[PDB]
Amino acid sequence: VYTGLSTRNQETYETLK
Amino acid sequence: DSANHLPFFFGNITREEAEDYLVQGGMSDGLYLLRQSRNYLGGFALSVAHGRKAHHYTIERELNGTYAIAGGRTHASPADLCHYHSQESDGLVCLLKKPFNRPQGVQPKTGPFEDLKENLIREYVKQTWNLQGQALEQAIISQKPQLEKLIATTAHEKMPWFHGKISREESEQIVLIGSKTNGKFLIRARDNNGSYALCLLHEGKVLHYRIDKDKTGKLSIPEGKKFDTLWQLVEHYSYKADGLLRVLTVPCQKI
Repeated sequence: VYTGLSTRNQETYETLK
Repeated sequence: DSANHLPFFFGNITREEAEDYLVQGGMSDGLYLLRQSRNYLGGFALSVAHGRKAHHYTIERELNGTYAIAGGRTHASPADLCHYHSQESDGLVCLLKKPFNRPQGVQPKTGPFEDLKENLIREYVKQTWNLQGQALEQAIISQKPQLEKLIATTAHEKMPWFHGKISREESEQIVLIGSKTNGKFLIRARDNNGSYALCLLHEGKVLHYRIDKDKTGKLSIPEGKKFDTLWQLVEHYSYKADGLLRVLTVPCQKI
């Protein structure tokens, strides 16, 4: 049994696109 | 590297620490600092205040050794990128107006890897070249820049929390020896394929989180932040749980 993260990564980086 | 000589380079500080510094500096429009990327090898992060919010940009090191934010022109150095964005906004949230300098005598932060890096280069050259005295010192100087990426990608092998190819069962046994400190952890290889497990002690029970290499060569726990190296991943989850049941604390020593 593997444990999963209790949250998806939610911090954005900004870009110059 | 030349970014250590910049007064507004903070080394290996977190986003949250960068934001704390920008608020300490007044959070004025175009206030900015530079830090070392915590998940892009050779990378930097630009942290800029605008509209009383923090804006964070990853500066990646390109294959050819120039530096670029996603969607941006290339620059010879992070310093040149910052100078450029003090003249033209060019898609940045605003113009870079005022550097936030490290308070005098506050040094750039270094992680565990950064602190070990010179010794790992020395040990590698001693072992591969089998030289001594001045000949060894010259070989180190000559090969350092060529070897930096090799040592960065293999440095986890020499770090106290990395136990190599051990089973799930062996990893439970090793973690449950001694003090049952919450956050006690190790990393084991599964496949020798870029597959690993993070084994973490939580309230006397060992939790296993899978780490996989995607097609880009990035490491992550599924749906988690992506890293170029395992030492980056450990440094990240040693600061913040970020979805783990708890933060990593004491490395489980190899037995």
